[PDB]
Amino acid sequence: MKAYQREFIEFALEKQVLKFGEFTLKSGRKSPYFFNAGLFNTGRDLARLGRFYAAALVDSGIEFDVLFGPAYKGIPIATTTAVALADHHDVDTPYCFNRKENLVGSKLEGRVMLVDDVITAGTAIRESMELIQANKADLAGVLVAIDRQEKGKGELSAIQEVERDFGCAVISIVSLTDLITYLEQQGNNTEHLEAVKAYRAQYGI
Amino acid sequence: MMKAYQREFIEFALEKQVLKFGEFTLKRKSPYFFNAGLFNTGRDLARLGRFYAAALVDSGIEFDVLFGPAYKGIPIATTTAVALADHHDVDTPYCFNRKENLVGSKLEGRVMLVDDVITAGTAIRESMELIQANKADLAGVLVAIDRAIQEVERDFGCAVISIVSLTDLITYLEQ
Ligand SMILES: [Cl-]
Repeated sequence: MKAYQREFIEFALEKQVLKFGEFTLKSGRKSPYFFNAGLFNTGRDLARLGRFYAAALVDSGIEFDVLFGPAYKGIPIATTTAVALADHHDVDTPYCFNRKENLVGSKLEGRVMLVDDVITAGTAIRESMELIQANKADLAGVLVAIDRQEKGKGELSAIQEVERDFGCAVISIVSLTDLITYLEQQGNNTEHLEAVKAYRAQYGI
Repeated sequence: MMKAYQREFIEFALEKQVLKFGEFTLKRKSPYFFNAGLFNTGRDLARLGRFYAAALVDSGIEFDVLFGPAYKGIPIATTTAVALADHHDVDTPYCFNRKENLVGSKLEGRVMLVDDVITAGTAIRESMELIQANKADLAGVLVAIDRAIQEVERDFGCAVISIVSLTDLITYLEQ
């Protein structure tokens, strides 16, 4: 995986946004991990998050003319991503978000990149799509923080349903698979820990 | 004289024509106009948080949570928190409301609100009532510009501050 994906995971772990262990999901299943981007709730958590969404966006190479964040959760995420693009990528993108009710910022025109936290059932995307549709712009992509890569009600994932229903690509910072790589790519900790302690014991303090 | 950040903010806000001086009518009259909703690019937003952050640091007001009223306060609070963290090493909990309820960090201690103009009365007062109803205190409200304020200041017991003043705007346009 690339550097930003590794640094995202570590950051999510540091902030307790990502956690491993036993977890009962409010949506049936028992899961081995918990992920809740809502815990990125301070100014430095947001700065970093804008920068990780921005990195993921530039990595995809998808061209977009406006970054749209749906009310309400998409608003801060679009905001910090837009900021990360101006200051760290020298990309000055128009940005837009809606009021529930009607548009703040730029016009919804051309290729629209929707940014949000997660794709649960595709709800926020459906209302937004009706705004894009209405404005005769098209949905070029949706960017979320994590792609869980698991079957839903049927056989397609929640992301795959969004792709089918709206015709856009879904972009994620990271995926279940990255979480496995990350875990599989760890330097046998207790092995090195003991050797480091042993080396210390003989040369320490 | 006005500080560097104050001069730079006026210059910024005038270029984008988001800030205007003249004679305007609100739904009552005003000598200035400012609608942060007119900023339309990420670079605008970037510069915006930095000016709010500079104002907030300069004010020396202590606060535990940065709050943004729906809807315009939300991107303002977000980018202001990003700037605080990035440029001033101040990592502040943030929160905002759904006009619809709260999103972000738990609302506790002293809460500083940020928004574009104070004639954003109804949105700010409600946010303010909502903060209080949640047992947190009000540190103050920071707007981009002012001289309305009197009212909020009387019945909520907190200060209303701004990045710049009407005087600074008029002085700027003289120089
Ligand atoms: Cl608003």
